[PDB]
Amino acid sequence: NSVPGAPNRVSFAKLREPLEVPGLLD
Amino acid sequence: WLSAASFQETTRVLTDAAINCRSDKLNGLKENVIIGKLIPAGTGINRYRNIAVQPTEEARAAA
Amino acid sequence: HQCGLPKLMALELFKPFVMKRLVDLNHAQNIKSAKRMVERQRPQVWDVLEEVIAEHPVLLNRAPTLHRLGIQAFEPMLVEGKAIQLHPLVCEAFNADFDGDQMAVHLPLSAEAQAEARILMLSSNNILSPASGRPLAMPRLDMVTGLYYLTTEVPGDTGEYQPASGDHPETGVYSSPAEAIMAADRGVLSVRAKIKVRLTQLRPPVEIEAELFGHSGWQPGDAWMAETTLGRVMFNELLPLGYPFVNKQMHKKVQAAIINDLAERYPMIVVAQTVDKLKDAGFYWATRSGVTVSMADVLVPPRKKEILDHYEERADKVEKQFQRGALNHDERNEALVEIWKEATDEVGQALREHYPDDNPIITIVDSGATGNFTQTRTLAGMKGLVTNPKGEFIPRPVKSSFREGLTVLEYFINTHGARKGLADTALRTADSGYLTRRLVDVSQDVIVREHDCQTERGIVVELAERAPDGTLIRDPYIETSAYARTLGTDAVDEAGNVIVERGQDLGDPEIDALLAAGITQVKVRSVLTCATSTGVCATCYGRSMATGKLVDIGEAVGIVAAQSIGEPGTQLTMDITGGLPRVQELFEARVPRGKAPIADVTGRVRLEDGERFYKITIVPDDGGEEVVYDKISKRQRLRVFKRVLSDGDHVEVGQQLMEGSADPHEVLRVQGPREVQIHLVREVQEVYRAQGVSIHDKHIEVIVRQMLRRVTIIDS
Amino acid sequence: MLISQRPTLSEDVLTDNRSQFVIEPLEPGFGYTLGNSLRRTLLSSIPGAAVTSIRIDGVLHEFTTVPGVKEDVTEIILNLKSLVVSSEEDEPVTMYLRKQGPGEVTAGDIVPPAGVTVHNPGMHIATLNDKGKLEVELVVERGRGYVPAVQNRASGAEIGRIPVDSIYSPVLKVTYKVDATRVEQRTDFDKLILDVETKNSISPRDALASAGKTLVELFGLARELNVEAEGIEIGPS
Amino acid sequence: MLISQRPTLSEDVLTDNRSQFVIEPLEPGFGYTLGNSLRRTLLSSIPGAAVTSIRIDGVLHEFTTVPGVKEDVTEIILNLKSLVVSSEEDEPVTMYLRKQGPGEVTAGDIVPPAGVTVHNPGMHIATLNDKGKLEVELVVERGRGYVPAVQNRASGAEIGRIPVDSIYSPVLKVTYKVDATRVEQRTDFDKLILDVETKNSISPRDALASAGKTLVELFGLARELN
Amino acid sequence: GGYDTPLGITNPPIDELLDRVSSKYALVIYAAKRARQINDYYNQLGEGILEYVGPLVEPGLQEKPLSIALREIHADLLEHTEG
Amino acid sequence: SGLTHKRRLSALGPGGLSRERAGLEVRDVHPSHYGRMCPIETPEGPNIGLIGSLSVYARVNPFGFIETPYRKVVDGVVSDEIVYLTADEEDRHVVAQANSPIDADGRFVEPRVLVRRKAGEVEYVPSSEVDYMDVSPRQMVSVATAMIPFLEHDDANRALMGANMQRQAVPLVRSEAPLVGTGMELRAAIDAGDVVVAEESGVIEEVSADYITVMHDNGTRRTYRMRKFARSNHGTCANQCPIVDAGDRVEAGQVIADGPCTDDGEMALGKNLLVAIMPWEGHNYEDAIILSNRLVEEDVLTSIHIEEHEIDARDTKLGAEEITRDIPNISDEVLADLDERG
Amino acid sequence: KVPHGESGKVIGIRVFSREDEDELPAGVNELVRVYVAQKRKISDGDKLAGRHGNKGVIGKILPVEDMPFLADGTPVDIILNTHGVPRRMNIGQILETHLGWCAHSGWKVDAAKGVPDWAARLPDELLEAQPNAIVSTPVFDGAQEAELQGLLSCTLPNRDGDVLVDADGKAMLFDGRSGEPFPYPVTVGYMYIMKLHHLVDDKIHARSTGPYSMITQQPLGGKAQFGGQRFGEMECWAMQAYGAAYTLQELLTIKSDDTVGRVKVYEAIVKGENIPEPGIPESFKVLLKELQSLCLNVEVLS
RNA sequence: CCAAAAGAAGUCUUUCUUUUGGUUAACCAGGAU
Ligand SMILES: [Mg+2]
Ligand SMILES: [Zn+2]
Repeated sequence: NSVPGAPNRVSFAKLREPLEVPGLLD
Repeated sequence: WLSAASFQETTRVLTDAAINCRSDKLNGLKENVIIGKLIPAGTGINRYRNIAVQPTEEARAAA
Repeated sequence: HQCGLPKLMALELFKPFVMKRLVDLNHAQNIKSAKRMVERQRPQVWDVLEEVIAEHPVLLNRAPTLHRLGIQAFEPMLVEGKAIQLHPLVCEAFNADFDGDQMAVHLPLSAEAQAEARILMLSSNNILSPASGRPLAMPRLDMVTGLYYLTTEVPGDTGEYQPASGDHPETGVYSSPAEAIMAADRGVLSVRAKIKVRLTQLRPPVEIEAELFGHSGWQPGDAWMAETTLGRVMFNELLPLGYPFVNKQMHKKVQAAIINDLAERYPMIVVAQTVDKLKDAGFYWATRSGVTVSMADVLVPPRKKEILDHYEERADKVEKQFQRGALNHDERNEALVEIWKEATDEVGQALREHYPDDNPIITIVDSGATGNFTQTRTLAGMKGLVTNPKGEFIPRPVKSSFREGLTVLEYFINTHGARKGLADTALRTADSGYLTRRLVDVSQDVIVREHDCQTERGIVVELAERAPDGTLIRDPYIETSAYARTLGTDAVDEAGNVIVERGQDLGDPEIDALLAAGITQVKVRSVLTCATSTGVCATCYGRSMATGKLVDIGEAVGIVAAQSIGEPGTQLTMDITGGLPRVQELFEARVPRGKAPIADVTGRVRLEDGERFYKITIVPDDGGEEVVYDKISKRQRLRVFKRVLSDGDHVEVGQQLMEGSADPHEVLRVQGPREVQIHLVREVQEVYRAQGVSIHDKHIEVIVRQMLRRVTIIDS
Repeated sequence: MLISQRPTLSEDVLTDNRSQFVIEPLEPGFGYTLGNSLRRTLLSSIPGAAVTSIRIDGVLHEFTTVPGVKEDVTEIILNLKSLVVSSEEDEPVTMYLRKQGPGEVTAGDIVPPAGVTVHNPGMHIATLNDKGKLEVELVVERGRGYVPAVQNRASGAEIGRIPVDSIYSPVLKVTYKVDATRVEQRTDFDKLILDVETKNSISPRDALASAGKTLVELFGLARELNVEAEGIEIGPS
Repeated sequence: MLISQRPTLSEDVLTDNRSQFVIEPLEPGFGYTLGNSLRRTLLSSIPGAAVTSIRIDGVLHEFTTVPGVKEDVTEIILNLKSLVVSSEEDEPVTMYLRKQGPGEVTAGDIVPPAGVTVHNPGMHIATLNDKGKLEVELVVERGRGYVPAVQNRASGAEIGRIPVDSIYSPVLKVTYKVDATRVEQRTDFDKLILDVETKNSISPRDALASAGKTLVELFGLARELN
Repeated sequence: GGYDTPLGITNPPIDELLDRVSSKYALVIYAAKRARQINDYYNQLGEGILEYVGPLVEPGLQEKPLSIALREIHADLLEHTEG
Repeated sequence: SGLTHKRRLSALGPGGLSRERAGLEVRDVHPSHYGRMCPIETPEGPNIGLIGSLSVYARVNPFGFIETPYRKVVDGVVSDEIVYLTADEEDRHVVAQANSPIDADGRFVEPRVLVRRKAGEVEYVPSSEVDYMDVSPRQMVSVATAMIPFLEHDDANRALMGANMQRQAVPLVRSEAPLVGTGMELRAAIDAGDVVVAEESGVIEEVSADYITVMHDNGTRRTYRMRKFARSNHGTCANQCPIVDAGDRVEAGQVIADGPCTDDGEMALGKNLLVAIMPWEGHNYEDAIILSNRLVEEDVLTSIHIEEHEIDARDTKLGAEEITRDIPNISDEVLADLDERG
Repeated sequence: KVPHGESGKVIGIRVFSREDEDELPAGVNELVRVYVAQKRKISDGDKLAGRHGNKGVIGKILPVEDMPFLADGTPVDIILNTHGVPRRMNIGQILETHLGWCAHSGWKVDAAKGVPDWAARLPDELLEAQPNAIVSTPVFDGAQEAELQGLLSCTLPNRDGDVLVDADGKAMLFDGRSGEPFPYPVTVGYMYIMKLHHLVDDKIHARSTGPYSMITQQPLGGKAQFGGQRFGEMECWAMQAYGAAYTLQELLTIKSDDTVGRVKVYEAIVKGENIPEPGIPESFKVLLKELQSLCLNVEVLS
């Protein structure tokens, strides 16, 4: 959703996520 | 002492056998397997292991 | 009796045999030429290879080899690929699923080694389990579903039998099963519709044969009219020619009974061929049964919300009572757990009542193919209570089924039990391996060495104790304690002639006759009382559970007993121990964890309920000395036999006072060797029976015999 | 395009009318292609004759029992159903079987018209007691395959006539299996094992030949679209 | 009740590469069997032509890259596996593909010799840039079924030869349906409607002819019992 | 309930063989020793004559000696004496 | 596999317990792991419970204690103030669930909501004592377990296996992203580091299987090289291929080249296959599978493996180890492939 | 030398040298590295798996013609067994299967006169999707059962006005091997399966004769050298239980470490003679020497 | 018991003679059923 060029993959999600996942190698 | 040494506590079994000068008769399944002989069970007993096969006289005459 | 072998593996195992034949057939000049041809894989080697492997057995083995049937000899046949092809009916014996397992292949060389792999270890000669005698080559899973679908009667199906209506004759009567098959192929008849056929090659049942033919029998060729479905005729055409006509729905129990009967009454070759034919039919008809899983087939109970609300009201009332101080924490938890167990049972009952009888899920469950109804309830209706890391129930409980999908907290509280189970499984496999290793070593000098020691000692068997008002109710666990024994005395009842003579196999007919005659106890020969110097005799041990006849004079009964006891570990779920640790401490003859003192003399008992510990004293009827057990911490209960232990109650010489485990050493000192033998055998059998495993008592008798050989010197 | 290894065909006679043909070595996949077609053609493409309907005197409304006869109606019907008869006239012909006095009625008692013949004269049908009389008219026509009972199109035309199922095909039961064969680096070919059982009005070899002819005629329709089309040819026998 | 009306077959052309053949009247129950027999023959035993190997000037194996070509040799080989080519002569033949400068490379750039022809000139193979230069020669051979890549050592070939899996199957998709007429008077029959679709290499008529020619031989095998 | 034709390594039926002897352990040695005798006869056939004879039953086109031994035990053409 | 390897917490090592000495009380899942260590993902063998994986949102504070973010609720109003708490702070307070009925103004629909109490007890508390809420569902699960669709419909035993078996899949020649995923594929692919990401925005100049040239907005040009058929530690392929054209304009952070198991930047470990759920003739009996031959003809599940061999020349006291064609006792037919110097 | 059981093209050669002042470990003058590449297809015994723990080796690979095919002639790619799903409690895969189909064919919810109730909370932009659409269901917030049922009820036709999969999610298949349709509808869909790294090509191994160890003359172990499969302690109890004494003797004497028995049996086999009798294993003599090296006077009497 | 070289015979590629050469272990880690 935030990556500049990404495929459009529609989601069934209902809720909203306040926090974006951190760097996984942090 | 061979079977006991191969089961558990090899050091203690071996040392007490050495002190007692025990002699092993090689009569168990495990000992015969270790020393490479025919186990005294099933087909390896004398009753079956010393069968004498022979053509019947009638078959010899026919052939 | 066949196994598929990849041809590049077979060409390698059989290399010298192929080289010899190549030299023999003038395909090569010297052994070096044949050896180069084989390594180069020339076209003709294959033509020779298939000639060499014909009727040359090969031993297949899968580790761990828990029991005897983990190694079996098969006739090899070349196949395309790199995987060994295994017959589906031996997977139970090897305990081999196909999720990535591997097996090893060994090649016998000498004449004696080849003779043993054809006569002793062949896969089609070992159909019965040596531990209990039950068949191990039965149909299972897909085959059970196929044979359950085939032999089912659906009311009002296509082409059913219709009585005469007064305008046209009867419909649904067929002149032979060939006409029935021709009709079914046209769609006019259903393989599960009741019809009437005229059978001439299937033996009639007992009653019909008696009431129609009399004389001697049907004498194949005589015709009789049978009212059944086409599927049942198709099923019965698989059984031997002389086997009566079985008109029933083939639940797994029915198939097991039929195969047991065939094994008892027919040779091994017939049974092997019959099981192969049943496999083929089950696999053919499983594809047509229409058992698939879709979320539309996973029905949900119509009124789960009502039940859950009704019990939520009770839970709320209990919580409110706790909030007012009416009850403490433990009482609240117990009340909630009871409420939620009741709710779970009610939801399960509603789900069971809702499902139709043709649903794939309840069809798979009900045909005995696989699974139980607890899993169906968890999947469709409701999961229920879950456990803590300690083991106590969470009083929440989990309230959603896996069809609806659990929330985050429910999944989290489920992971506890999941991981507990996995870790238990790992530790259990390790411990079972170690226990089997010790058991095989203690008892390996027990070998059948004679045919009859001609002794008179024996052991009595309970054998269907009398009912209170007067009736003979059979002992439930009689197939594992009285079958496959030889009588040491004669059975006489009400002064009548000897019902059963000394030295009898004591099978089903003899036990039935003894029960009818009206006797309750019989004395049978056992290894615990054998008189032979080294090893047991063949009459004392009795029938061999695998062969079905008297044991041989070279059988290694010790190793078979050890493997029979230790193989059913793994599937033995773990302060009183009650699982695999219980067996380990039983055989090791250690003092039990929660030792329960036993009385040492008869009389009345004086009990003082001290503080932090009880105090028991036994009043000796003789009056010599009083035995006092002081500590007896108050944590344990008081034993109840026949009422809880009441002060002044009379006790037996070996009565257990507290609730717990009596240590084998004291009982041996007080009651003698026979009573400790009985205690050990019963205690070991209890653990296996609870889990649902059948082990005949003679294996445990062998082990116990080996535990009681020595004596301790007190006066040199 | 050549096939490489030509298949064969051999028979293993088991009974007077029962055979077990083996075809090998078929290409890897042609075991099932022609096994089921051959089975269907054998079971439903050989013309034959069978009893279509019967009328028995004294049986108009109640079909439970026949006066003067030991066997009930259904037993008579299914005794006449398994009757091997051969005919040549296309039109449905009528035969009469009639016998009075106690004894046993046998298929050899039937008097067939010109063309109709009975191949199992010694088949038990019924028993008569105490001066009983039996007289039943059969209607025989030649058809193909297995045809269930045809209900009365015109009830008023006949009242005693009762239809019965028709087994026209002389072949009674056929089954097939497929195996693997060959030591030629493949071990994956096919072997088709038919098992044909017929009545005594035909032999299994003749039935198989007729089925093969029918299938050749059928697939000629597909062949004739483009005569000069490349296919797989096995070569001269 | 002997029906003596022999079956007949009629065609209905839905398009160039697809058609439906209706066979009627068939005996009751003999529709599915005949349809499946024809489907099994069509899907497996129809001869065609396919590329057996390729050679690229600059490459030595399949696991390398061509300077200037965006795709690697593996992607190019996977792209060439979608070619549909029909040959008329038994012996292997070679076709050449030469391309210079920037642009797309399509199947229309292959210059077939006499006899062979490419039926989809619009297929994509690779894309080049100013530094690109592609030069590849392909070998086309006739056969049937699926044949895996022949090892380079089995034949006498250099290090530049790239074996390729061959699929000589002109047929693309075959299905069928049956319209059974079960009347109360027991005068029944079937009606087989068989739909065939080929990959533009041969017309469905030519594929059904080959299927019929194979089956006629295989069943005359059993006809000549006497 | 008669059985069908036994196939390959399962022919002759094991029950009929066991009817000849006391136990299967005896049958193993019976068959193995007879197979050794047959193989010795074959090896020595071209060389000087020896006591060993056989086969007493017509062998197949290619049949391993062990199988032949069993086919003789079934036919009741041999005799044995245990130890 | 690598991404999961880097986020692993092992309880065994120098200064820690042993695999054959640890009891069942340390292999269990404590109720303090919620959000700090995944309860599903863990080895199946004898290491079960001793090795785990850090959760998605967790971080480590200076003292080495793992923390999790919680969204604090004030007077029943669910704010957006994220506060990182450790085990003890979470123990003191009351924490609600992420999947709760927020009414578009940060207020729960009903007063009774499942919460977690001090000792991990679960209860229903009126929606006035709640102190915090989870930032989201998918907070207790790790990266591998966040890529299983419909996880709440699977038992834990099978979810554990499914998570452990996603890191054994081999990279295939051609990759295909799933039709039904979970949205975690893109982030995992980008943070794994197996793709090439445009460092600075610009316009593509040259594209080839070997390199990509990007012309930044201010003069500078940057050339990205590609790893073609490179072996990995476990003997698989490590291809990289551009997914941009010679005219496209890229933006900073955009994916510019795929990797081993990616399809346009998203993880693609396998293929979508048309499946039926019937038993068939007993060939799919007891956990076996049946495949079509198409999957072999079309190279759907084909893979490339690479093996490495090494040899070295060493002095030795005798001296002069040599690499050459001149080998004693060797004929010429076995020296045909070797080039002029070995 | 390339070791046992390996092959493939040589794709890369990396040669170092001391001449070009390359940095190497001390005492090394040259270092050569060769890469060999293989392209492996899927074959019987290779291990497959989905994302829900539904693993299993490949039992068979059928030709395209004899596979169950839909009404339009499309064969299925993989077949999974029914009995494993309900017992293991991983019904999630079935749901995925269902959704896979709806993602493959594409759907369009008909909001002609009000959106249906089940699609009340379905995010817009999901009321219609094109074929081969890609969707996502977050791990604990995703598609409900009602939404899946609704989407199954409305889905696009393939080429003509034919809907192959009904509202229940099941389709009528044809028996590709006998031609007759299957009596009941079957559950068809699209599932995402992976190829695990447990291929058969690395698992298969066989040996007749080969290298032997040095201290004890038993064969080696492992596929790289050759080695034999272990005949452990637990497999010896099974042979003793069977009563097979000669098989065990030959396995433990003339197949493992009877130094003269091995060569004699090989010669006897190639010459068609009788297999000779075993002797004494070498490991026993090694044991006697090891005991004597501990100052224990082990002697064998007669 | 294999490989290389030389000599003789024949076959168009096998045999005979002489010379030379010619297998490991233990730890740690990671997986599988
Ligand atoms: Mg397994
Ligand atoms: Zn005794």
